Amino acid sequence: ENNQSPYFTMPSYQGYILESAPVGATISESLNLTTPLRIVALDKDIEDTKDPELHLFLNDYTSVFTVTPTGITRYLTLLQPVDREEQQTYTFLITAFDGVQESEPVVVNIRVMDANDNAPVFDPYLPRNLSVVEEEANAFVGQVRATDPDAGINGQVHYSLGNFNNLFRITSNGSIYTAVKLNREARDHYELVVVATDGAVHPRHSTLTLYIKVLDIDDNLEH
Ligand SMILES: [Ca+2]
Ligand SMILES: [Ca+2]
Ligand SMILES: [Ca+2]
Ligand SMILES: [Ca+2]
Ligand SMILES: [Ca+2]
Ligand code: NA
Repeated sequence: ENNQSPYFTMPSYQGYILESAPVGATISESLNLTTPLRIVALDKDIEDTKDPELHLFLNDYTSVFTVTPTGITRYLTLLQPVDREEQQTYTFLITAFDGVQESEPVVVNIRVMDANDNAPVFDPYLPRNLSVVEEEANAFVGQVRATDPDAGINGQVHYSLGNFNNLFRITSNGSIYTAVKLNREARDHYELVVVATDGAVHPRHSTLTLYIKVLDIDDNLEH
């Protein structure tokens, strides 16, 4: 009949999932997101090689993760999209039940791996209408800043220019300077494309357009 408590074959479980993973995805056993986490529950009332027909259940995160419902070997699958930028680690217990007695609970930890799922976002408060005086190389034009909430290289931001790359320079902290002496009598305005690109292997970028006005030096004072 049913006098032996079911039990898991390992003392704990560590899982890994990429945040971009679709609902339905199986949780992996290692950080390389290859082979699955296998959760095996046995019960000595049942001859080996036979499915002990156990009920496995989680103590928390029951809207986020579920266990496959049959089999000697069970897997964990995603119920809803996860987000590393909101929560990176899940910890909960799983328990097996044979209809009469429970197993000891086992601790499961899952790490959500980062996807490069965010582009840099420009700070919307830094001015986009800028001025600079003509006839001065290395003159400060303006400041931009972008931040990227992804992890490590996926969240590191690099700046470049999308146009006028012989006229302006941008620094690694978002400061724009003239490369050369501007000349208002040649052109009094520049619509400068600034690019913020992350450090990902598969990079993402964003752009901003800056409205630069060239200020006059009275022509009587230009040498
Ligand atoms: Ca049993
Ligand atoms: Ca990113
Ligand atoms: Ca991310
Ligand atoms: Ca001039
Ligand atoms: Ca002038
Ligand atoms: Na995310």
